[PDB]
Amino acid sequence: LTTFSLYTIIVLLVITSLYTLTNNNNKIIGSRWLISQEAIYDTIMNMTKGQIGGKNWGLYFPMIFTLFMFIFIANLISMIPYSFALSAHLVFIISLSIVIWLGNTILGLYKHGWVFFSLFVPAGTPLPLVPLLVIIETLSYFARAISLGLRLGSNILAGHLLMVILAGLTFNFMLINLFTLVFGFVPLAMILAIMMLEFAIGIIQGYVWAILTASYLKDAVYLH
Amino acid sequence: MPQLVPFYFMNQLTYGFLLMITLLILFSQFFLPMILRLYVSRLFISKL
Amino acid sequence: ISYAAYLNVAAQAIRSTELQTASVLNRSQTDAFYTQYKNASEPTPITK
Amino acid sequence: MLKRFPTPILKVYWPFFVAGAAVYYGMSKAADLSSNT
Amino acid sequence: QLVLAAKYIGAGISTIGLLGAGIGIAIVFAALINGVSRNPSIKDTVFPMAILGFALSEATGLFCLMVSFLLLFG
Amino acid sequence: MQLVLAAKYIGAGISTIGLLGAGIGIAIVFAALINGVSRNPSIKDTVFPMAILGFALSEATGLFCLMVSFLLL
Amino acid sequence: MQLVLAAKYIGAGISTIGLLGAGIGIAIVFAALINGVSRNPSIKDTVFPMAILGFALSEATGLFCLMVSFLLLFG
Amino acid sequence: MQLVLAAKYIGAGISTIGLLGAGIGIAIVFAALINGVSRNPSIKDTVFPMAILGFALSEATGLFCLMVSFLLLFG
Amino acid sequence: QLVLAAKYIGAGISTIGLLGAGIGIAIVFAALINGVSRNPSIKDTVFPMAILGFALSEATGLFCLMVSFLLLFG
Amino acid sequence: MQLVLAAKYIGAGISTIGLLGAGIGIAIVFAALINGVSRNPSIKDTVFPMAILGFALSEATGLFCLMVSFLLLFG
Amino acid sequence: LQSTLDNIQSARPFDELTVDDLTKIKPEIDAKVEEMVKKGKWDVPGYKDRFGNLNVM
Amino acid sequence: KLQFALPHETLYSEVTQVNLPAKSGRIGVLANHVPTVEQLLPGVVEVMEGSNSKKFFISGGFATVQPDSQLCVTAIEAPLESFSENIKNLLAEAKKNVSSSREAAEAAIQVEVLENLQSV
Amino acid sequence: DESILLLTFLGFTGLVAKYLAPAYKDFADARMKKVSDVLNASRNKHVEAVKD
Repeated sequence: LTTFSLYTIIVLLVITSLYTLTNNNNKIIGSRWLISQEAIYDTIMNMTKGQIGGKNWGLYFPMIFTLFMFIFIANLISMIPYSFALSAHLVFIISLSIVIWLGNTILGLYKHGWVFFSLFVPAGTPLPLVPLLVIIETLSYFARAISLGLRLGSNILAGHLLMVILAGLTFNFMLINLFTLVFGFVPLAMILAIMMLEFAIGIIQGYVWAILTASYLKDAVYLH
Repeated sequence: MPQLVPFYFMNQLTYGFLLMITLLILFSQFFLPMILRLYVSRLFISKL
Repeated sequence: ISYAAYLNVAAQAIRSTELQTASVLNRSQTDAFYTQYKNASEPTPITK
Repeated sequence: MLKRFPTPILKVYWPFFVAGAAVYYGMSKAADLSSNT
Repeated sequence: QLVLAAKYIGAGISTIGLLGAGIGIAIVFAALINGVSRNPSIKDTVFPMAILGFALSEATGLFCLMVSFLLLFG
Repeated sequence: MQLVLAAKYIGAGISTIGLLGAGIGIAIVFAALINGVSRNPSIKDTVFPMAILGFALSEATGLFCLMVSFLLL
Repeated sequence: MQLVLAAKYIGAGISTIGLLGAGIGIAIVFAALINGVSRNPSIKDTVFPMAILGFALSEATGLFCLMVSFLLLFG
Repeated sequence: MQLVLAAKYIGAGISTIGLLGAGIGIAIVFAALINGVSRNPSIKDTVFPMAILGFALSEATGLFCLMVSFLLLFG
Repeated sequence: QLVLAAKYIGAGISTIGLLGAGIGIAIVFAALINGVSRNPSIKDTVFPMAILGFALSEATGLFCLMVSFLLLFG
Repeated sequence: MQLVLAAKYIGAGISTIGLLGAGIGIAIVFAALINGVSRNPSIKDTVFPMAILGFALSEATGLFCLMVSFLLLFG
Repeated sequence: LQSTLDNIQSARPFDELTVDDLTKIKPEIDAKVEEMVKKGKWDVPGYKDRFGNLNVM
Repeated sequence: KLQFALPHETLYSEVTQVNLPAKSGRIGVLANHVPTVEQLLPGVVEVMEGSNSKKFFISGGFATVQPDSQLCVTAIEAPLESFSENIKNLLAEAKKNVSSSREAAEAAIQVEVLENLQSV
Repeated sequence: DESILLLTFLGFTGLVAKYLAPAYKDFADARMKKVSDVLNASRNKHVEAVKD
């Protein structure tokens, strides 16, 4: 088993603990900790009902929920100082994006036939640009394929690598003459702030993924 | 490419898709209905 | 507060320096009690 | 609670799963191609 | 070998074109939020118009991206 | 050889910069559309033809840049 | 060679310039959100999702520029 | 060698340009905060956390750019 | 030496990063002045927020400057 | 040696570009003052301390840039 | 009615009592849960009208 | 041609420049001005007909340049000289009123009036 | 290098225990209370109905 595999097991066990014994006694009012994952439940309920509302909304709610929760946990766990970055293996995140994009294309073809490509005929316009708006709509349609993945990957990777570069630099900042030990707090404070910011952009990315691939799924489920 | 050109791409991707299927099933069959149980139990008390 | 109520209160205040006419002061002092009328019926004659 | 409740995720999420299998195979061939680079 | 050096340089320069489209995308979406707050109820009609404008603005950036790839990959 | 072909690649890269202007441009027309339409409501049916014209013209400047890029490629 | 490795490093630097347009873009969407919310008050329930959509796409064009930088530099 | 070492320094510099866009970005968010609070007198309880969110996203592009600057300078 | 030339040229290029902060700060102060001239009495809350915004805008510029010094001195 | 002196004078030119941002900035602060005064002249005295503060702060970023310029040119 | 009044008085759950026990006293719970899962709706109407929703929209 | 009027009496209902305080800041009307509607805020108003200037203190109302270049100013009551210390004492009392509390709005309006008075 | 990250994470946990953990206590408490109060209210309500 690889380093990546070992940390995927660790992520799975973290997620298991968040419901298995986060709810003590299966209390009616429920333990205070489960109130957090209740609020998460409600804001993704109202988001994917907000997006892909309709008869099939709750039929895609487990999928949109594990797309929140995977990215939400994996951009907190990966932010631990000595923990192996699964997400810094871009190939899992980019593959998941392509899979969902292809799984939108297949769903679209299945659900809406060969008139699936009428999704890429947007609306009435004067006739010399009716075909044009199909070409540079389809160009944008498989720009949707990679965009969703490349957002999350770039942000998370750049955060960890930035932090490590500054951390190594402040190490060598504190290995020069003793006057640097005095008032060497300003670069340390920058690293503290960067670590604080990285939790934020990880939760922001975890929500933004699951809404954006609700927007693509909105297009696929309901043509226009 | 600090680990972005291994040959272990398929190793990574295999364990990756295994984790997704596990979490999908796990949420859907176990834990999501345990939240929906809280909602419904609360609503049953509300109705009662 | 109502926009015209806002202007009204301001006008009443604005007659305060002072040199002012009785008619101004009379114009700035109300003399009524609005009788709210329910459906026949009538909630209390609150001083307008 | 932690009772296994049936969810119809085996036919709703069929186009997603078809895409997963295709990428799985394609990455096998891609991994073999990248290991010669 | 000048050609190979240039291939990498040329790719970099191509990247510059994209910035304008990024600004453009924001300009359409700014109008969307502004408009919706201005009318209230315009939103259902306006949202398709907006998506069209987004796609078109985006497409200019896509052209720039393609030229980057054309140099880079060859 | 090496230098001239190299120079073509350089020139092509530079040409993308011209496109950026069109990118901002298309958006400005569309932004106006959303603002205008939210302001009037009812103008939209008359205005939408005008908007298409504006889109096309903005794009056209970009097309000139684009074809120069293609020539150099 | 020296020339080729240099050309990669220089080319990467040029690519990084692209991010600026998206950076300003993202702020414009959030500004519109704050502006809209202060004008309406109550619209926010609808408008916040709309803003999140606008954020994502504006961000993505910059990130495309970033990815070219990464590709040249790391590769 | 000398050319490669030079290319590190130059590459960092080019990357430093991109930061300017994020600087403007933050300012736009705060401008909207001021403007909004000035419009409503009272939007602020909602709008202040909303503004901090806007700040964080606009800032982030600059920081990615800054990373590339450090990668080029330091290696 | 080419390395010596490179640090001087590079120092120049890095200085350009400051430009954005210079525009930025003025927009914050402009908005402060516009806001306060509209309200009058908003200023008690708003002036602290304006100084916060100023500091953050300037902070980005200091990163530019720190890179500039890393080139120039280093 | 000639390379060093060349780089110094070229480099001096490059830094000077940064000043443009402040040049727009000063105008923006003064424009705000003029508009504020015209929209209400009674606020003017409350605004006046903030106005001088804003002018200085806008100019200052340009002066940071200018110190780098002089470090290259004279130093 | 006396007996029921006494039963609510002598055992009033309003904090705890297992929700599994609420399922045990009412399989109506599982009937509704199963029907909701079968329906593919995870909105519970009535829940929202007397328990708020945490939302960021 | 200015039409300045109060229900109490007409004032000007020829006049060259009129300077008005509006929710759109301050508006000055000079000859042809594009036809507007403006909420008049509690105000100090200056009317100049030729170079002769008459100064009015105005309790807010509505202002409307009509498309026939007729500046309808309507307000509840007014001269500046007529309005022009004891009121400052009253306004102090009004600050006291804010402590307990329509009364809240009233006391707030009294503060607005204090500003309007301070302008004098 | 990485010991700098552990110091920052420790600092982060210090800020959390100062700010977030009581804030989240108050948030959690508020919700917990609201739910509990609804439950006991319905129980009270239902005792009334028997008497009615």
